[PDB]
Amino acid sequence: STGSATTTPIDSLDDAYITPVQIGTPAQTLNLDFDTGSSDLWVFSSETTASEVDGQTIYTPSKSTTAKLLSGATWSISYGDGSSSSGDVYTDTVSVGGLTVTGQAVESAKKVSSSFTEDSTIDGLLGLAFSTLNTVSPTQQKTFFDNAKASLDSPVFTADLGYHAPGTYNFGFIDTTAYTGSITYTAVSTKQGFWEWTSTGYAVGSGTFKSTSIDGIADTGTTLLYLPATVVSAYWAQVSGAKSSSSVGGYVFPCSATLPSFTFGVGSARIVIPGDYIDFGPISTGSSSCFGGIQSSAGIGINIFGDVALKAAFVVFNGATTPTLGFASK
Repeated sequence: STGSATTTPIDSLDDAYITPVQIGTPAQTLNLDFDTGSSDLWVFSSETTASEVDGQTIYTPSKSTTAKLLSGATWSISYGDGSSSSGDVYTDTVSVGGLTVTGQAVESAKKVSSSFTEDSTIDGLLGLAFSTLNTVSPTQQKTFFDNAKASLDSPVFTADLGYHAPGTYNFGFIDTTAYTGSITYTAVSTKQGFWEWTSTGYAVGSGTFKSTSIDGIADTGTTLLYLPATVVSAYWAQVSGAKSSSSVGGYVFPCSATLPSFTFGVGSARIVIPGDYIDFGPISTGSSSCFGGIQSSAGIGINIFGDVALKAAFVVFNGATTPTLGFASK
């Protein structure tokens, strides 16, 4: 089997991407944030505290003929941005882009933190990291990808995020029309439960390439590119008037600037992030200070190749018995 679904930015800055997911019988369509940095499929639901719901579409298990309470199971998750959610669990039929899994754990939120309530466009998360990070207790549950894998034509999924435009998630096949040149594959460590890999270095604009190992995760659920402070200082030193602002919470630059590109290595290959991708616009409405898309990973404890980096590439998440990542230009 295969599946193919379009993913759409939630706003004009590509702060996140939503993908429609069918849950239950008859289908309830929810728009979920597909997150390669986490392993829980959780939704806004009929069980969510009413004061914590503000415009989201909810899953109502009582209306699904295929829903079953996973008796005694609970979940609770905390993300890198300080957000959180928790609740109980149902099993139900879940379909993404025509690919169906029966008996998927659907984690129904009883509580969500303020950032989820305030984002009316995200109805929940669909985790695509390794199932070893799933938070269901006392019986850990499998991701949608892990449950689908055996049925797929090839044990892979691909992320093809758009810059200020829709893109695609495919399951079970690699669309050879979606990228240019060849795919370069690179080794993955699953020791922390992430799609963790080692970039071979970077360049700033037209500058020389610096060969240096940068361990990090491929994370579709993180907006920005978070890299070591050395690398990030080298990038922003090329933008007149750019600075790190403790008040704002990262590097800002004058909105009059033209930003340089940023190149990262994948083995002997190179992915170029255009400068425009690194512009996250005014820090507040009307400000002439703009927020940068490349930020320091210092204090976060891991480098993160988030959407700013991934949307420059066609990315293959190869879940064969030895997992690998693939990157192509597009």
